Amino acid sequence: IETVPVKLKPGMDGPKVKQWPLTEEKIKALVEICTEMEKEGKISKIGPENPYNTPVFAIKKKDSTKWRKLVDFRELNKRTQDFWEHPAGLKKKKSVTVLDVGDAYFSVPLDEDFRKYTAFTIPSINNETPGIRYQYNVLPQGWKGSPAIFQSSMTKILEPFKKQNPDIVIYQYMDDLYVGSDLEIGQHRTKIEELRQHLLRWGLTEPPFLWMGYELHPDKWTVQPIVLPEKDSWTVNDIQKLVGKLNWASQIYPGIKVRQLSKLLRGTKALTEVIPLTEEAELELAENREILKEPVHGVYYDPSKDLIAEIQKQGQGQWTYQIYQEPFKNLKTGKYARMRGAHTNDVKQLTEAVQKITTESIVIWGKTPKFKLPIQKETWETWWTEYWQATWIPEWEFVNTPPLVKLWYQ
Amino acid sequence: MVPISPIETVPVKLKPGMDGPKVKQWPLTEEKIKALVEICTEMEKEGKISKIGPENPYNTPVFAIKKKDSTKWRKLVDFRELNKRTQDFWEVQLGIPHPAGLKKKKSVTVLDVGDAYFSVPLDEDFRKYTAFTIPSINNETPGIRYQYNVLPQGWKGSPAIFQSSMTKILEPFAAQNPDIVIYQYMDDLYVGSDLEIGQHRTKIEELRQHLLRWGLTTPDKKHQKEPPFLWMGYELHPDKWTVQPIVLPEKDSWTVNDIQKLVGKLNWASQIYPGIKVRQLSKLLRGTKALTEVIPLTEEAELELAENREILKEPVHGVYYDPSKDLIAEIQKQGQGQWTYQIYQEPFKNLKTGKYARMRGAHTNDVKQLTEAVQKITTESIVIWGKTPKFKLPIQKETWETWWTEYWQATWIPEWEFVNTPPLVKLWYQLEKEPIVGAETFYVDGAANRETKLGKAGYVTNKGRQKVVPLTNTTNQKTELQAIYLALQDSGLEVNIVTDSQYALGIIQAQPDKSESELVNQIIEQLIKKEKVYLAWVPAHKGIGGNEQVDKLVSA
Ligand SMILES: COc1ccnc(Nc2ccc(C#N)c(OCC=C(C)C)c2)n1
Repeated sequence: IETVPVKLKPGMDGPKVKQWPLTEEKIKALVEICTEMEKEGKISKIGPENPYNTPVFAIKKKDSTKWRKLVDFRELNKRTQDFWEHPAGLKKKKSVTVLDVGDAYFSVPLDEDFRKYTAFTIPSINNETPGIRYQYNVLPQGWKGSPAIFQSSMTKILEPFKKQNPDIVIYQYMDDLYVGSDLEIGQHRTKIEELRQHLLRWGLTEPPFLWMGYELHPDKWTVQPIVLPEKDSWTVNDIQKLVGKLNWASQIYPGIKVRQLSKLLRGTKALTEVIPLTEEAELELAENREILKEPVHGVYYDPSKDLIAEIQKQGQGQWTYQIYQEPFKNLKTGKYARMRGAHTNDVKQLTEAVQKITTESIVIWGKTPKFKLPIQKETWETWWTEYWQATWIPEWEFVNTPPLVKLWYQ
Repeated sequence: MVPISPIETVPVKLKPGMDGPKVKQWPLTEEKIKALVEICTEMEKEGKISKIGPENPYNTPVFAIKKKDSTKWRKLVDFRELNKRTQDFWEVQLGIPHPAGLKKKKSVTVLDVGDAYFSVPLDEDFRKYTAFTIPSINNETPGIRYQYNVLPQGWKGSPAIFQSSMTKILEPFAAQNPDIVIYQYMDDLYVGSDLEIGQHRTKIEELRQHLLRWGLTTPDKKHQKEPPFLWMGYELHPDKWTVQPIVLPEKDSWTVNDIQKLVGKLNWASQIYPGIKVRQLSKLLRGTKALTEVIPLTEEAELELAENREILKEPVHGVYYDPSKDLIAEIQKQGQGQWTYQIYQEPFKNLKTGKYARMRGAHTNDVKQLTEAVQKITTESIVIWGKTPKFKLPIQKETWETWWTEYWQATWIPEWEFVNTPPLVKLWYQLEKEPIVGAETFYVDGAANRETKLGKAGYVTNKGRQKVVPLTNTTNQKTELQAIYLALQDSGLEVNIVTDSQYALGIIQAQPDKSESELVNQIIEQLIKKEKVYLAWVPAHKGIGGNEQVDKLVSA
C-alpha cells in the first residue's frame, strides 16, 4: 500500500517513443480494455503537460482468444534505475510450466513522481481524433521495476507452497512465474492447479490470463554435437564440403586437421567423381570425429556480458540457432521444425522461433539475448506484432549478408 | 446572468535547471508606444493581460507592426526566449488525416473557434514568465508592465493546450451525437454528417449552444466557409478529393532550385495522379549544395517530364473510403528501380495513388523491391484505413513460391493475387542445389598485387581446359569475380564452378538481378543464358587441388 520510490538514471529523461500504426481491431480492443482499466483506477487520462510516450499494442496469448494489452516498455526498462536496494536447478528440472502472474501487479500503487514516465497513447485511424492519452497508477505489466517492487509481496505469497514443497523450483521473470517439477504431469498440473489457488486466495484479500499453463521440458544436448557424414563412397564434392565444414570447426576445436583430406582434393577432378579415401585420410577423419565428441574448451557463462542469439532459416520450416557471448564459444545451440499454423509464412515461423529461444534463455540464465535476425528490418517491423504472444520483448538487429555458415548447422 | 463553466488550467513548468526570460526591451518610436498602450488597454479590459508590479524580474520583448495598406497597428510579443525555456509538451497536431481515409459525407460545415483561444486561461504560476514592458514616452517614467492571463500567440504550449482543452469540451457532444463527426484542426472545427440539411444545420446550432456552456463564441449560420475546402494542399469536397492545382512551369533552362520544386510538385501530385515519375529529375540533385548551378536536362529527364505533363493535363479526383468494401492495392513496375501503385475499392475509382523507389545499394533484385513496396503500402494503409489491402501484383504465384522457399532470409507478403500486366517480375536465374553430373567442372581463381594493382584471373577444368588473363588496375575482389565470369563465358549450358571467394559467394547467394558493378552485371547476363549452374565454395590455401593449381597460376 506504501509505494516504493523510483527514479530514472542520472541525466536521462523519460521515454519519448513514437506510437506505431495499429489496425482497427487492435484499436477497438485497446479502447475497451483501457476504458475498463480506467474505471478500476489502474490508469488515468493525462494532459498535454506530459510529453513522454511508450508504444502500446494488443496480442493474444498462446491458445487464447481474448485481447491482451501489451506495452513495449523496452526504452523505459533501459532508462529505469536498477533495483539492488539464478536458479540453476530450473533448467535441470524435468518439466516447467509458465504462468502469467502479471495481473497481480495491478494491486500495488505506483510512485506518484514516476507515473508520468509510463505515458502511452491509443492512436486513432487516420488521425481523425486525438490519440487517447493515459498513464499508470499501479505497477504496469512489462516494466522491469514491476517484479522488483512486487518481489517482497510475492515471497510472502509463496512461503507456504515452498515450505510445503521443497522440491519444486519456482522462478519469476517479468510477468511470468516459472514452476519446475520432477513429478508426473498429473501431479504436475495438479500442483500447478494448487498454486493457482494461492493467487485467487490472495486475489480477494478477476484475472484474465491467470488460468493458462504453458508446458515445456529441457532437451538432451545443451550444445548439439558437430557431426560428420559416414559414407562408403565419397565424391569430390562430398570431400570439398567435408573440408569446408572441418575448416570451420577448427575455429571452435583447435586440434582439427584437414591436410590429409585436402590432399585428396589435389588435382582437377569432376565434382561428381568418386574418390577412394587413403588410409591417411581415414585416420585424420577418425581423429576429427573423436575431437568433436569432446566438449568445447574454455566455455563459461558471464552475467556481466550480453547473450547473443543467431538464427538461420534452413528451409522446409526448419530453423537452427546458437546462443553465445564470445564468437565460437557457444553456450547453447538448437534446431526447430515445429512451427504451428505457419506453413506458408516465414515471418510467423521466425517470430515463434524468437519467442521459443527467448524462453529457453530466461530458463537457463534468467535474461534475454540480443537476436541477429535473418530478415530485412522493414519486413520484420511490419509483421512481428501480428504473431507475438509473449509479455516480454527482447532486443534484435538484422543480418543483411548471407552467412556462409548455414550449411555447417545443416 | 447564466453561469458559464470554467476551463481547467494545465500546469506548466520550465525545463529543469532553466529559469525564465530576462531579455532587454527594444527602443521604440513615440508613435509605436501610443499604439501599444491602446491595444493593451483593450486587452486588459477584456481580461487577456494584467498590469504587474516591480517585483517580477522577467521580461519578453514586445513589438508593433504596421498592417499593410492600413493606418492601425498590431501587437507582436516575441516569445522566442521563453519558448527555449518552456517544458516540452505532447504535440498532438503532428498527425493529420489523409483525405483518402475520410468517409463520404452529405454535409460538412466548419466552425471558426479561434475566439476560444483567449477564453483559455494560462496556469497562474507560469504567467510571470510571460512578462513584457511597454516603454514610456521619452523613457521618463517606468515602462508599463504586463503579464498574460491566457494562452499567448507564439508561445510554445499554446497550440497543444488549446487543442486538449477543446477536445475535453467536445467529448460529451461528440459521444452523445454519434450521427455526426467532428474534426479539430488549429482554429477550425469540421463537422460532417449524413443527415438532412435540416437536421444537420440543427446539430450545428446545438453544437454552438453546447460551446456557449463554456462561454465560447462562434460565428452565425452564415459561417464564413463552406465546401470546397482548401486544406493542407488539398481541395476537399463532400464526395471527392484532390490536391490543389499542379502547374509545371515552362522553362528554357532549369537550375538546382527549380528542379527540387519540380520534384516536390510531382511528389505531391503522385498521391492522386497515377504513373508520376521523379527518378531522372532527382538524379540531378546529387551531392552538390549550390542551389544556383544551372543543370542541363538529359534526354531522359526531358522525356520523363513530357510523360509527366501528359498525366497532369486534366484533373483527377480521389474518392473516399467505404468501410463496407475491401481495399485493393495494385502495383506496377516502372523500371530503373521505380514502382507505382493505386489503392481502390471499385474499378476505376482510386482512393489514392503513390510510388516507391529502390533503396540505395550495390546489388538488387525485382522481387526484393516488390516486397519493400508491399511493406510500405501495408504500413501506410494501416495508418490511413486501419487495415491491410488485398494486393494485385505482377508476379506469378509460382515465381513467388520459388523465391521465398529458397531465399536465405525470412520473407512474407500478405494476401495477394497475380495481375497479368507486363512487365512481370520474374526470377532470372536459379542455381543448382547439387553438382551436375556430366557437366564440366571449372576451378576458378584470381589474385591481385596490392601495390601495383596487377592481377590475374583464370580457371582449370577437369577436361584440361585452362585460361589465365592478365589484368591491370584491379583488386583481389574484382579478380575473383572476373575468374567466375571467364568460367561462365567459356563453358557450355551446364557447368559446375568451384571458387574460394567468400566475397563472390556473398554476392551471388544474395541473388541480384542488377548491379552497380558492371562486372556483377556481366556475370548475371551469363547466368541468365545458362541451363544449369552449380557454384561450390572451398576454403582457400588448403591443398584443394584444381583450386590449388589455379591459385598457383594466378598468384604468379
Ligand atoms: C470531419 O471529420 C470527418 C471524419 C471522417 N470523415 C470525414 N469526411 C469528410 C468528407 C468530406 C469533407 C469535405 N469537404 C470533409 O472535410 C473535413 C475534413 C478535413 C478538413 C480533414 C470530411 N470527416
